[PDB]
Amino acid sequence: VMLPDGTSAYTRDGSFQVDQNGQLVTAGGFQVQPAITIPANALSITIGRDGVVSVTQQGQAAPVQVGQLNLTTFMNDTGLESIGENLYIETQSSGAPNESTPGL
Amino acid sequence: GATAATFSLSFLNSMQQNTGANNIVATNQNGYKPGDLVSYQINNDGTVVGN
Amino acid sequence: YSNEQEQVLGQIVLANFANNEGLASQGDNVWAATQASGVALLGTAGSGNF
Amino acid sequence: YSNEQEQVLGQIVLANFANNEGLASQGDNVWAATQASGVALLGTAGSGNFGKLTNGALEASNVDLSKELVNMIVAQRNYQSNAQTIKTQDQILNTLVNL
Amino acid sequence: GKLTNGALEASNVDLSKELVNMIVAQRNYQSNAQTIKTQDQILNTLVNL
Amino acid sequence: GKLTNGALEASNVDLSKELVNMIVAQRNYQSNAQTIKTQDQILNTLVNL
Amino acid sequence: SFSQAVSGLNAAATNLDVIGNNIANSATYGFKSGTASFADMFAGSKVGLGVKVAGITQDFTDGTTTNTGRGLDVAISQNGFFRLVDSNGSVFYSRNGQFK
Amino acid sequence: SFSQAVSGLNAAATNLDVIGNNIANSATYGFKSGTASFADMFAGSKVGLGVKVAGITQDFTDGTTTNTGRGLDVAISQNGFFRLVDSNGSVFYSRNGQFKLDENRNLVNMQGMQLTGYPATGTPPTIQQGANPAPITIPNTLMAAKSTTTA
Amino acid sequence: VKVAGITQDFTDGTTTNTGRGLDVAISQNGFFRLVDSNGSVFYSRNGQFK
Amino acid sequence: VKVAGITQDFTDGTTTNTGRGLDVAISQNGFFRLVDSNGSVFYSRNGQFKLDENRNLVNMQGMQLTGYPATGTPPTIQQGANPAPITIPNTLMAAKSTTTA
Repeated sequence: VMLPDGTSAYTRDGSFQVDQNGQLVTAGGFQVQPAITIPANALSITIGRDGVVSVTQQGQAAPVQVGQLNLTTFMNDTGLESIGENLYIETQSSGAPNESTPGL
Repeated sequence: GATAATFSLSFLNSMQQNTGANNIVATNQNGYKPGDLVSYQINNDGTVVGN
Repeated sequence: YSNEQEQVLGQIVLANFANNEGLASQGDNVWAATQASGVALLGTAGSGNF
Repeated sequence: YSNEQEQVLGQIVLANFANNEGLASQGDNVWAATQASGVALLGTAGSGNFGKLTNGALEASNVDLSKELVNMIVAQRNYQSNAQTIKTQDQILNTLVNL
Repeated sequence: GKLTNGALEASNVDLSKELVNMIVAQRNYQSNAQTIKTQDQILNTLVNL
Repeated sequence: GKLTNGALEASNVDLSKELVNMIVAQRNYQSNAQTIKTQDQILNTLVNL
Repeated sequence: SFSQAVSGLNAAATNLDVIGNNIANSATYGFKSGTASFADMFAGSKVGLGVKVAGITQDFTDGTTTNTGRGLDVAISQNGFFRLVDSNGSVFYSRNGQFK
Repeated sequence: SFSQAVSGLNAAATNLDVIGNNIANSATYGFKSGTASFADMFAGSKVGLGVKVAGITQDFTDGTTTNTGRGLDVAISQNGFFRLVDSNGSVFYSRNGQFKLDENRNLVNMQGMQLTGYPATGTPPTIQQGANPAPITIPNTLMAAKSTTTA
Repeated sequence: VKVAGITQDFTDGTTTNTGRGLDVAISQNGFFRLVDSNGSVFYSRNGQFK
Repeated sequence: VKVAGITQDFTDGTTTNTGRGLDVAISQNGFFRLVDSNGSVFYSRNGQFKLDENRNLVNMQGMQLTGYPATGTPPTIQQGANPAPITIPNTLMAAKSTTTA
């Protein structure tokens, strides 16, 4: 997730909401990377086992992919520093953030 | 204009005895016309068979 | 009416929001638009996303 | 018509899916095509993988009430057993709290 | 269609079909009542917890 | 509307639906009483502490 | 959920009322039987929220033609409807041919 | 702990709701029974966290074909689905055969969705299967005369 | 702990038949748009109108 | 005390008929072999198999049922071949010129 400072925090809570602009944000109002935008006329949101986010529009015969949700892993999970709001940030004891597809 | 079918026709197992009259017992051939999928099933021994 | 003729008097408009949750409930089973919910998109029933 | 002459006005089309169970029920005893159900294959009755139409007749439901009235009993018993487990855990937590 | 004089058209209600449908609908109603009773017992079990 | 002489307008109350609504309202009342009992237990714990 | 059972009970009651009304009109000139048409009401979830009556459909099949011996009763065969007017000029239609 | 029995209770409630829905639709033409599918929820520990409802599966088996005597009741034996269109143009599929001829002369079901099919074009009209399905209509438009060309 | 929010569950409820011609129920998404005496705009799913 | 382990009870359950042609159960011993979308191989006794969009036989969770494929004309079960996901194609089955009568 992207903090207002532009830095990246990491959260495990999955209750996501949509802001007035149509983007996916964490329930604390923080915008979760990658930028996954849900359009105005969305009927149903399908998030697959591998993090592929799709929406189905009215009158459109095929579902439309609006992004790809990835998972970040750390070689040392304990070293992450909590900043509240169910958010962890990376320290030097928490290794480095490794982005990966959910199932890889 | 299609290629004529060349095949081995066999009268094996046939017989000539004092029957009722000259009659054909059976005929078989391994060719078939084009067919589209109609049904599918899973057999008792596990084979998947499409009819 | 009684002259075997009918007269349309209006069409009920429906509102759809970009964030249905951000709505601030005012009670009386009634919601109010909020910056979190965004502006209301107006339309007719049974058409589009309505 | 009245001149002793027939005219065709249209032919009913039938749709078959790769995955019938992937259809989403929209109510009004009506199904909707979805990606899991696959694209609808259109055709005519009595040809390919489409059954014939029976005119002047209606297809009734396949719900067997004897079977359902049995099931319901089994599900009631399972639900009550789960509630018993819930109350057991409640008594456990009460025991630990009372210390 | 033409008009028949000195005659009246009766109703098209067959009593046998109506009686059989009444029996079937009664059975369906009792099945739904059994469902209602099932939900009643479930809710009673939860409240008695 | 039209007036019909020699006839009376009976009530529009159907007993079956009213009985079902009574059952549902009884269940709602019992659940609400359970909530009341739950609140009565939390204040007891705090008062006793 | 109580809603599905309540809707099913209401639909069964409606069907039973329709059947009883048809029975009450077994001997009624110009009467057409009725049948309730049911539809399910799936709404978002897959749990089958309940059932609803989509409407009541008439059965406009000609009944048996019975002679009465009076000249002022007219039976109608095949399609068609007798046209009547009330005291206020409204137009109505009926298959009953008992006139005076 | 609690979540295990909570998931069990939720699964039992879903099963009972599916059964109640099936019963409520005992007499509904074109209805297919539903059944809940359950699966385990193991997560690392061997204690078996809980159960979840994997989905609802329909039983797409043919029901009884009951004679009604109307000419607009048509039943699909074996596989097949009637194709319908609403006012938005969305395509739907249904096994119901209760079609009614509306005021605009189209074949629609009880809820008003228009039955679709291959239209007839030309003189004499014949079904052209190369076209996309269109709503079926039955106009009263008098049929014109054809001067003879072959006797 | 801190209450992160109070989120609603905007799933469609059961459609219960009543028989009043002034009652309207919303299927799928959409809201009824209302105004009070002060001109404030409100949104409600309750369809019991008089 | 120490929890030594969790032992499964691998006894055969009741076989209940459903009437679905894609529904199959195992009596006695044996497990169905499935493959995940990432290629990981699993084993399960559940027999709720359905045809997916791409004409493959998958269970509820989307794992493809695996087995010996068919090759040749006419095709035959290749007992020496590695198990592969089962697919039921709807492709047109061509004609064979007659060879023996």
